[PDB]
Amino acid sequence: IVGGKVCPKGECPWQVLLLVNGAQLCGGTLINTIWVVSAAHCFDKIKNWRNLIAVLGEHDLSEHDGDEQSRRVAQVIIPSTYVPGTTNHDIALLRLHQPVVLTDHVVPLCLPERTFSERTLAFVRFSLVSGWGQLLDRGATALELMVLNVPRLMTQDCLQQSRSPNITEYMFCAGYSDGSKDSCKGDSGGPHATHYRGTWYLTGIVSWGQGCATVGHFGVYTRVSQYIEWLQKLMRSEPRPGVLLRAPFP
Amino acid sequence: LICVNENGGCEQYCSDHTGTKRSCRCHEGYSLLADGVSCTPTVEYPCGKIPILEKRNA
Ligand SMILES: O=C(NCc1cccc(-n2ncc(-c3cc4cnccc4[nH]3)c2O)c1)[C@@H](O)Cc1ccccc1
Ligand SMILES: [Ca+2]
Ligand SMILES: [Cl-]
Repeated sequence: IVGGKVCPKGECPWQVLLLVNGAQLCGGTLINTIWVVSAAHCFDKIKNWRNLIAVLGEHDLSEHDGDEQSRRVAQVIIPSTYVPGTTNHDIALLRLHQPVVLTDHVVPLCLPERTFSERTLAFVRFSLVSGWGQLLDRGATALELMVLNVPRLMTQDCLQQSRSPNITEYMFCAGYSDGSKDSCKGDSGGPHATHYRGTWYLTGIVSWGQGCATVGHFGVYTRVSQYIEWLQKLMRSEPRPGVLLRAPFP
Repeated sequence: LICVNENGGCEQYCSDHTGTKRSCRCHEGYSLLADGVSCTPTVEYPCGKIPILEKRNA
């Protein structure tokens, strides 16, 4: 996160940190006690699936304060429509090996109904993006969880205002074009969370961009609304052997 | 009332029904109040709420 602030401890309780061999990989979003939403692209270069760890209740990476909860990732589910090394359909559903325990510091973000998301949430200007990603383009990553308020753009507008992947219907733009504020590498898979009438909802997944906080460019986010039904169906399904699962989309 | 306008007055989820009918709903871990629009937590840790902040104002 570029140009944000520290998310006060416990104020981002749905934020997940994904580790591979103890190394920072990506972010994620807790949507219930055993399910995490992330970005497909995060898992391209994964060698040994069995070394993937999800951490909940994380804040300051430099210390252990006992609010942290680590879980093995049992399943990584990616839509059939996702092509490795590209940006479209940038979503993953992760099944934890064991549920996390909900606490003051560990809470799921609401996965909204599609209709609600499309008709209402989509029109809420500002939303929060978070992660332990790069603080600057070509810079060091964050030790403390960072958060940033970003405004959402209609795609027509994003294209108009931008100055190379299309922005597809499975995406949306959010942020600023003045090079001051953005999500960055290391943040991907994390939440784009939207407030409505006292409750927060998952509307986006930190995905990609033309570099980080590049003048004349916006941050691009996976349009979660397109995937609600897909996600819901999967969450009702029995686990399958083997970590990686490609599931048809729609 | 219609869902597309003002969220049908619903706090959370909205369903249009046959006629001049509307039904509001709530996410798991919430229940719908008698006003037919409002949602109240039924659990300790409902989704999309920040405990330390809920407490901060409690
Ligand atoms: O290398 C791949 N996967 C492996 C992989 C693992 C973990 C992280 C990364 N990774 N590298 C760059 C960014 C990134 C830049 C950025 C700027 N603004 C906002 C969000 C942003 N994120 C990023 O998340 C890639 C391919 O899938 C290619 C691909 C596809 C999509 C994004 C990035 C790389
Ligand atoms: Ca810590
Ligand atoms: Cl575990």
